Amino acid sequence: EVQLVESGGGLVQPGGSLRLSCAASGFNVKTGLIHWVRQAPGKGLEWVAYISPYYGSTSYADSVKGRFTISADTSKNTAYLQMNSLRAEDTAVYYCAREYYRWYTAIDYWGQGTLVTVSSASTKGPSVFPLAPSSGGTAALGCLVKDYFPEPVTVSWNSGALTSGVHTFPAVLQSSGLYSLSSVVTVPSSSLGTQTYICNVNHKPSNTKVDKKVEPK
Amino acid sequence: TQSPSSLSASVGDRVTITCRASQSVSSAVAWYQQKPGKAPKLLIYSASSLYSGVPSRFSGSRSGTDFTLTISSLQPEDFATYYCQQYSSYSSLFTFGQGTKVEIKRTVAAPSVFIFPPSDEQLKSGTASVVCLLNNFYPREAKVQWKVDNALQSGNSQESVTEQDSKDSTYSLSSTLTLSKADYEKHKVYACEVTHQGLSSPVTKSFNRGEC
Amino acid sequence: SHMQIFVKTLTGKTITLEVEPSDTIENVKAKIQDKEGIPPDQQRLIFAGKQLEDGRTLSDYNIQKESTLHLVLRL
Amino acid sequence: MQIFVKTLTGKTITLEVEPSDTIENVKAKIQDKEGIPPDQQRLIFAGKQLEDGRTLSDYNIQRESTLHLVLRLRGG
Repeated sequence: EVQLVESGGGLVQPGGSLRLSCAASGFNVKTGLIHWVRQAPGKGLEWVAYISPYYGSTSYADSVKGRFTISADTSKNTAYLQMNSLRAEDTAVYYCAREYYRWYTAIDYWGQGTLVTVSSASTKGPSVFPLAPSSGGTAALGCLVKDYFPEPVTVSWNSGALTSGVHTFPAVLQSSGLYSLSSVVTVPSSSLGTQTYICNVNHKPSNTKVDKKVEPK
Repeated sequence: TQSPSSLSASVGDRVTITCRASQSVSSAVAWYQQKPGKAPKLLIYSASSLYSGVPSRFSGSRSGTDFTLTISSLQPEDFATYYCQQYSSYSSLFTFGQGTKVEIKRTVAAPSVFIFPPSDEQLKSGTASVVCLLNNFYPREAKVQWKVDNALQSGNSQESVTEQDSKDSTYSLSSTLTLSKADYEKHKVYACEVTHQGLSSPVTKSFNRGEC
Repeated sequence: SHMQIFVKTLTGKTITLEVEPSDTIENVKAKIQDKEGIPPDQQRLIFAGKQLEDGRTLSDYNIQKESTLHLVLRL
Repeated sequence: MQIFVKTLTGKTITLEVEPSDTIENVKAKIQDKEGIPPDQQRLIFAGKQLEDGRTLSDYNIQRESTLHLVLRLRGG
């Protein structure tokens, strides 16, 4: 079973550098080519670079040419992506993938990807504010997960006991450079007094866990 | 480089996406399928051949300089985003096209609109976020219009949309208005006006600052 | 945007073709018809020990650069 | 007998073979040293592409003759 596992993702500042690793198993990297392809939140796939580990052959996209360097280590069976002069537009999920002659140029096995985020924002946990229910026989409530950096955050209701009606929206980048999302749930307008509703917010990057109870004003 | 374009269809329909990305390119054209939060999978390679384990309802064709992906009969697991990949022999560059998201078509459904004043707790931080929720609607196209003391706002609100629900096929949208405590404290009537196909006329939800 | 392939008959003669990996086996037979005068319905093409089916492409059969196909005639 | 196999980079591969060894066998011995599976190998002697079912003696390849190795890394 062929597997490619990328790693080395994370936070850097504009102008800074990062090194991604793509470790392969069940397959020799020199028996084909190895690709990096990236994907910014909510957008399409952009091809980044390839390498042929047998020959040292490389090729880069224009948006990346002079500041990115793709490499290999055949003994380690690994491919590298050295990124330099990094900038906000480079913020993405980077996948590695392989091409094997039989598929005539097509990429056939892809890793689950690693999030690279390039920004000048300092990592910060979210402030959590209640979206309180007001005063037709059905109630909406939630909580606002505001001013956190970087992605991702995880939101759950009642420690996971509540999943019906749960919508957790994609975060938006505010002009400040900090993310913000809301998680809302609809519940029976007749259980707002025998059921506490608590949103559980976990933000790995800042190691912050917050449990906010939501109630009528 | 860009948001995916959109196509709505029903289980059983025929769908032919045609590839745009490049010029003279090649004939080695591949098509990939990607589902949210997951990695892409290869479907078709060199224009018209099926990758290992791809269902026969997928096919690939070339005519002139145009390449088409066809799904002859949509199954529930075919609702996803598709990409063609092109390769320039000469420049050794690979190019992914825009991305077509095939969504599940269903009956029109008017949004349930809720508004949330900001919490006293947030006010104590010096900012106020007013949230307007549009729950479980279809189609995706909606129009949210903020009104503050009857002044029409623009450029101080942000929208977010969920992925089409795997069970009821509806969408949900949040629209958040952001103001400074001081600005919020200067006005009384806050309202979001919702426009949608399934609404005969616009729905407005409002509150008066500090009197629920 | 084609690659070179070779078609061998028993007789020893080799035919050089220019074909796309996305071309059908029907197309190749047609190209063999142009260069030799051999009708397609009388042609049988063999790659890696197997017979090639008309509606399929060179890429379906992993036919590659400078690969050799064999031609067996019908009677 | 030893045969010599030239790569595109200019590296020489030295193999131990017998006249009775087929091209398939020769390719399989290349796998052992470079890690390149035989399907991705294309061998040339003096301009001729070598067929997997034939022996070294069929092509009249003798001791210390040089063969050329072109790899199938991209499917174009």
